[PDB]
Amino acid sequence: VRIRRAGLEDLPGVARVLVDTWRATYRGVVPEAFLEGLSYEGQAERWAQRLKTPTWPGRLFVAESESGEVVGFAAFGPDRASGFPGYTAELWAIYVLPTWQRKGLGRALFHEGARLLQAEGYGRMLVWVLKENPKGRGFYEHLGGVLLGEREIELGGAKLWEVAYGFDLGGHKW
Repeated sequence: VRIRRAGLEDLPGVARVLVDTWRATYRGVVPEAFLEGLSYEGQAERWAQRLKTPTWPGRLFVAESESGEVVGFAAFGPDRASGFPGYTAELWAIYVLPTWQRKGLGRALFHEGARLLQAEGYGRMLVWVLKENPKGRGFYEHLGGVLLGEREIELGGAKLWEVAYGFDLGGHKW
């Protein structure tokens, strides 16, 4: 496929990948009410307003099938509030459609977004992952992202623990 940045016309598609991949991944880990509480439209909105904001450093990428379907998705940007000095930007989200997993699209999406952040000259990057997600965690280790620490969060009222993986975005060659 082709990994590319995305505009507003991509959002709807990005939305389906988010919700569909969320539901198919966190079910049994995140309360069903939450997942069933996810929305295609509202989600599109979420990424909608943010795209339309000159002051927003966010960078969105999108995997595109030969058909032209948005199947992959990743968003990068300035570390929100991680709290790990040296780590300037973080990978906010990244999801590949279940039927498109184990195809490379995840590292594809990953590199593109890192290089961009690398080019824009960012120090280091970090991604917050869930622990009851040995799959995801496995991924970022295939990439080298070393462990920083954990964190208690809350989804659908559930208390989940996240874990961060740091990536030298500087001199490192991506």
